[PDB]
Amino acid sequence: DPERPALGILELSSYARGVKVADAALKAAPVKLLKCEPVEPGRALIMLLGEPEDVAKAMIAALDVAGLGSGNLIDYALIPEIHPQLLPFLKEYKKSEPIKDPNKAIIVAEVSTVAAAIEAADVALRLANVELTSMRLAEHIGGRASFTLIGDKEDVEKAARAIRGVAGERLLDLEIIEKPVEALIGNE
Amino acid sequence: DPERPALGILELSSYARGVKVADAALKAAPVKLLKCEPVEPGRALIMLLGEPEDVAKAMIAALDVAGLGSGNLIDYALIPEIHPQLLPFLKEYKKSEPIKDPNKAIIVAEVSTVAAAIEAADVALRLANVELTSMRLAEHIGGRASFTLIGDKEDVEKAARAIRGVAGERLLDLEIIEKPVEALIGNE
Amino acid sequence: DPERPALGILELSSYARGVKVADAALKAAPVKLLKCEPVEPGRALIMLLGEPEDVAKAMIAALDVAGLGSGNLIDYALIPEIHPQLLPFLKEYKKSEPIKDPNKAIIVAEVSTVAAAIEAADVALRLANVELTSMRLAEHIGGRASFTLIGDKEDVEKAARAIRGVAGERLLDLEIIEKPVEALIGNE
Amino acid sequence: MAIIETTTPTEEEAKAIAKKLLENRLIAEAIITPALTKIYRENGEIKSETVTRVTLYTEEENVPKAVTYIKAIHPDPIPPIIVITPTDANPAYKGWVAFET
Amino acid sequence: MAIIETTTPTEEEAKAIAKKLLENRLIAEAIITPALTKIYRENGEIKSETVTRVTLYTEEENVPKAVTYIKAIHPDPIPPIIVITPTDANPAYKGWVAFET
Amino acid sequence: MAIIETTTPTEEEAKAIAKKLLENRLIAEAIITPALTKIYRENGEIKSETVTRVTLYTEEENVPKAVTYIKAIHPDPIPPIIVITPTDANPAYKGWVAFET
Amino acid sequence: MAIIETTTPTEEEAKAIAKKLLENRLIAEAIITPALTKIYRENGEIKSETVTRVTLYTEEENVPKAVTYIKAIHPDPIPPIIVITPTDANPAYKGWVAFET
Amino acid sequence: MAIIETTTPTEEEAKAIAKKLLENRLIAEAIITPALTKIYRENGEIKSETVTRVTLYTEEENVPKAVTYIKAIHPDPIPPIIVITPTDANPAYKGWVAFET
Amino acid sequence: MAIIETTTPTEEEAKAIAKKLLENRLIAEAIITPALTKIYRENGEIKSETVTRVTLYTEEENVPKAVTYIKAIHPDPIPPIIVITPTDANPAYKGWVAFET
Amino acid sequence: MAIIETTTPTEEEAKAIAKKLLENRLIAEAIITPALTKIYRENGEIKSETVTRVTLYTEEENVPKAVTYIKAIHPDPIPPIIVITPTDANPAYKGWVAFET
Amino acid sequence: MAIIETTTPTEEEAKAIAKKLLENRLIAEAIITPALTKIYRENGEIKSETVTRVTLYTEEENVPKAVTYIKAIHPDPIPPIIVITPTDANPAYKGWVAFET
Amino acid sequence: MAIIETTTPTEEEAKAIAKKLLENRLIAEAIITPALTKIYRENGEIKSETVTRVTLYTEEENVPKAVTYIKAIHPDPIPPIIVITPTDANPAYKGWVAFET
Repeated sequence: DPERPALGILELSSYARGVKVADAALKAAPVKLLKCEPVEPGRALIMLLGEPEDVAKAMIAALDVAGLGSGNLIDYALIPEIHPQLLPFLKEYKKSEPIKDPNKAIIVAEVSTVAAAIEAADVALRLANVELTSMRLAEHIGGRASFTLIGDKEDVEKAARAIRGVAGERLLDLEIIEKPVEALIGNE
Repeated sequence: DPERPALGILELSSYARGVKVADAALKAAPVKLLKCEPVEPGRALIMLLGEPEDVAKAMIAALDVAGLGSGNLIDYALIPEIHPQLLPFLKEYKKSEPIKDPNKAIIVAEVSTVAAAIEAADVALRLANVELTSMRLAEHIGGRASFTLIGDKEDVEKAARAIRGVAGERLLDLEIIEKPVEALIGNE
Repeated sequence: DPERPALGILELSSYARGVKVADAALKAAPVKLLKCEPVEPGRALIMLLGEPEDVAKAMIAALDVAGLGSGNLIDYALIPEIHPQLLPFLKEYKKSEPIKDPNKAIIVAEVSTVAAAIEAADVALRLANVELTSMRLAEHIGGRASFTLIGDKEDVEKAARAIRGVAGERLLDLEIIEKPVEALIGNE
Repeated sequence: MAIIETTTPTEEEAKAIAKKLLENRLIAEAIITPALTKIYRENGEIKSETVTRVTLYTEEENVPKAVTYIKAIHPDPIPPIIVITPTDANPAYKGWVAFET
Repeated sequence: MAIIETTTPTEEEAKAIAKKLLENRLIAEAIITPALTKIYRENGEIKSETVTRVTLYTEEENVPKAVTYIKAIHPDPIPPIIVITPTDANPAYKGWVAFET
Repeated sequence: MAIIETTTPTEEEAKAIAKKLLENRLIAEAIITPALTKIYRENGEIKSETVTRVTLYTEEENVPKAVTYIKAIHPDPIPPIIVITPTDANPAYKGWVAFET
Repeated sequence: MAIIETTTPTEEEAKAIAKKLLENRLIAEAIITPALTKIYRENGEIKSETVTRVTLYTEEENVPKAVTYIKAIHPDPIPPIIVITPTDANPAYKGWVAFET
Repeated sequence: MAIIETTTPTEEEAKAIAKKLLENRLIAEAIITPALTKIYRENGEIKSETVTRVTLYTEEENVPKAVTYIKAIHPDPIPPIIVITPTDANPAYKGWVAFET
Repeated sequence: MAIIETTTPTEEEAKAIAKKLLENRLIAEAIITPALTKIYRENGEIKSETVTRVTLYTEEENVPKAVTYIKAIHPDPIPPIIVITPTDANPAYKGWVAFET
Repeated sequence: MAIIETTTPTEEEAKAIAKKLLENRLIAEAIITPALTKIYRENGEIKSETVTRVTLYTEEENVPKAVTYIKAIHPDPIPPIIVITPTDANPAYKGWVAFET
Repeated sequence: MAIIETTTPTEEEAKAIAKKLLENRLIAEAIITPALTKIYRENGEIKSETVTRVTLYTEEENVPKAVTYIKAIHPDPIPPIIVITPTDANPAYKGWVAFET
Repeated sequence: MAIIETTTPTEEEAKAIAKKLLENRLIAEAIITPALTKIYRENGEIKSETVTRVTLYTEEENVPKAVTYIKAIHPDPIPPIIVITPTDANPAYKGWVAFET
């Protein structure tokens, strides 16, 4: 896979439908399936990686069989180049190393779908000298998502404006904090 | 218990109501309780086994105290003879032995209540030379259920028609796949 | 902490909002945070302990920043003195020692919010020579709660009347059982 | 599902209609009962005979279909057909009536 | 239309009720089946007899009317009457049941 | 109230189910009719037998109850149960079916 | 819940009404305050006395009940009763007022 | 009806306001309670005094009227007036408060 | 606005709660009245004491806030708090209660 | 977001307007295309020239703002401004147009 | 108002259509841009040319009119016409497009 | 239908994207225009380049599809895509855009 592998995300309202989509996509191209599992509140989440063209053909077949426009599909996404920092949190939740600088600022982001979350986080990390800290995906929270980042106040505000611009109506709540306490560092 | 023990299933909207039902049933007959626990999204699931007549009297008391017709009860079921293949998955999720034949077909079934799922699966295994592979019960999925089976295309279609006939309106989605990939075998 | 530490409970509709509330509260007073996590169906649950005045100031800041009256807050509570029996179940679910007396009675209580549950349980244990047995908190049940107690019939009825009086409209179902079976003892 | 109710004036003819109905995958089961006395006025006079009564099972989609075929096949020009829909049914026989068709 | 279901303890009495019912233009057709065993508890003891079962046809307006007459005429003090309404019916027999009344 | 409809392959077994059903205060009355021919395809071949048909009465609250017991007791693994609700009934038998249960 | 407000012309009589009210499980708590001066016109002349004021607690279902009993028991022919309903109350005392009744 | 709640810094002044209020047929009854300690910040310093609290009765039409007069008469520039409406009242005192005005 | 009503078993403790409440800009005014006799059943026996009653003022937004603090501070485990909302109030004191907080 | 469309009679002037527009953080990007022939009637006579066409990007909140500035700055008394709102846009450029302003 | 979008294979022909369109008071302004490469499959083979693109302004009532004339005049049998309606426009150019027609 | 709008920093790369897009039956037509100057702030400094602008046609069902492919193929990490839906279109080109895909 490329050093920033293309990532295909689709969330469906049916499990069997996700099954057919995975089957047809793996017919179409020799991509690598990362995960196909039922996800809260009963949705089906499909994750896959590969070359940009193989990913493209996988989506060809996937949307061809998905019955697009019939309401069974809710959201979808793709990214060509995943920022290297994302990859460690992509496979499993790897709690980042303890905070080294005490005067950093911090934000928390909340969205409604996993695709908006991952896209916005990728663009935000493309922006600034900001560090991701945590992120959760659609499990036990009925298909929502959230993630957090830290940095310096000015680039924090820049990132917040970029984040609202990316999210639009899908944004639920975005926030900023200037000086977090020691009692939450690592205890988030 | 008989080699195919009778199984009583009831799902209730209250936990205390399930408690009274279990108490009264165990007054009525000396049946063996398999499980009484709160189940997602807060329902109460009661499982019990015994002789057909003891099971019958247990249901006598259970529906007598359940306040039938008042809306507290949603669904119920029973089966006289549970197919022997069901029993290993009944107690705990025992992942079946790895797939031996590569050219098999496969289906996935989705329902809304556990009773319809278990009844339909039992009848389907009564039908054909088909093999069950997986099944999930109402936990973390808000009271839904699903299960899968494999076999040969013609008996697969026969089973699918039988399955729609059994399920009726409670059926959500039923599907068929002819040639699954190696990358999903065991990785379902 | 006092032998019956003061306990602050707040449930919010947003996760980031809970984050700000925890940050501001820990600014206000040096209380000890017990838990801050997203809870089903996506709510944020904040738990903290400390001296009564430190707890008071923590709530000062918390409700100051919570945007009270705007609908983001659903319920809140506090207790000055937690009955000593509650504390073992407070940290983790410690299944109580096996039942010693066979002729006890039992009740089950169901509520809609964690605060009403904990308050009612504390008052009930303040009442009688009754023993708590189990309790669940808002996880996988969409923010509901339930708990159980055992005792003798007369004080059982006294406790039930006290429980309805405390709960009011938030009560969902309350019940009583006189002679439970052996097949449920420990198998609840 | 539904129920089809019919009568024929002789047992053999009822058997023939049931046989032809079954041969075309139109039905799952057939029910016959003989020794039926038919009393009616005819030009103002009382009558009495001995016929057979026939009951049928099928699912709700195939009811018009069996009705059509029975109209097409029944000997008498004006043939008895009565339709009944059960209020409830066990899932096992819903599956089994789907089975045998 | 609707269906009336009834039983009598002897065949002759059932014939008599059917005859009197027909004489007054209350009905179009009558249906009888004999050899019916009746099992029930009586002071706590099991019983068994042999009676006949009687089925009826009429249109929906005349159902209360036949019910009233059957109450008025049936021998036993507490008489069996069951009412059933067919879901669908062929236009030909709707016309024919209108016909014979 | 409602109606329960069932069949058994031999008369004696039908009697046994009716007897056990009555012993537990689940019902008020039982109805049996023998000499029933059953024609169906089996592996693609026509069949014919002789069985009995059984009809039942109860009130609307006890219908699921009798259904449950019949499931629990009936010999064949996949047992015939059909449910019917009368449109109208005389008050006297509503009282009497309440009576005998 | 609600609040009952009343006065009596002497302390002992107020104690007696409170005692009789408590004896019959009608209430949870009683509140009395003495040294109350009552100024009013009487035939056009100013007056002044010394009486006691009495406050009460109960839940909303028992308010008419205590009102009825107080009417039945209070000495003066035209007795002071005032009703007040708290806007909010802590769950602990809702439980406790349920407790002591 | 309604309730008027007020305080004055000395007993005699409260008596004077009550007297002038009664002289003009504005009210039926007056209620006073002395020995009230008033604690508040003043330029950032705690204070404590001893005053009297005064409660009033009237019917709902005369409430604005008494409010107006109390504004017109009370000594302090910014005077305490609180309004309360009882939820329920006995018909006898509704009649009696109508009586004395 | 609203009204907060509370009692304490000794005067000094009531003063302490009022003082701590005022120190944190939670309130504008505090009201205390002593010499309150408390009669209740305890294990079935009558009791009588002498306590103080405390009344409070604030605006409608700060009522939950004072309730929370009073819960946090009051000595007895199960503390008296009653809430009352005046129907009407003069604009001058609405301004003044806004003033002193 | 939205689109702003404008023309100027010479390339250099278009560059000047774009430069001044960018200097004040009013916009993210500017688009120019030269060699535009303008044909129109003037006192009834046909004309033809060579001008440049200018396209703009911004978000929906800043559209009136750029419109105002362009009115304030454009040389010709009656200046070309056309507004267009894209139906859909990729999230990446929504972020990027937010970026560069 | 609205926008008309069109292309022609040579600049001179586009000028001719614009000229004839202007001569008949059908329009207020015309917009042309040359050097347009057209890539398409033809019998399955890729192509590339150089053409010009033409944009138009008018008010909403005259759009069908210009469409009709362009159909009537354009050289190629199947001619490019695209219609666009601006969301908002300045009052000054609404007046000016009314002006020049 | 809809419109896709995009830019690339060199003509050859735009040709390559258009070619790959056409090879996969994703589109009917492609539109390119060169000589585009891009002015923006970079670390606070003004810039200017020369790029090409690319316009696209397709029907409303295939818009997300072309968007996805363009994301997958475009060289720059953050690529220009703008979407526009024509208000009206002639039936002939609706047919023709259906044609060439």
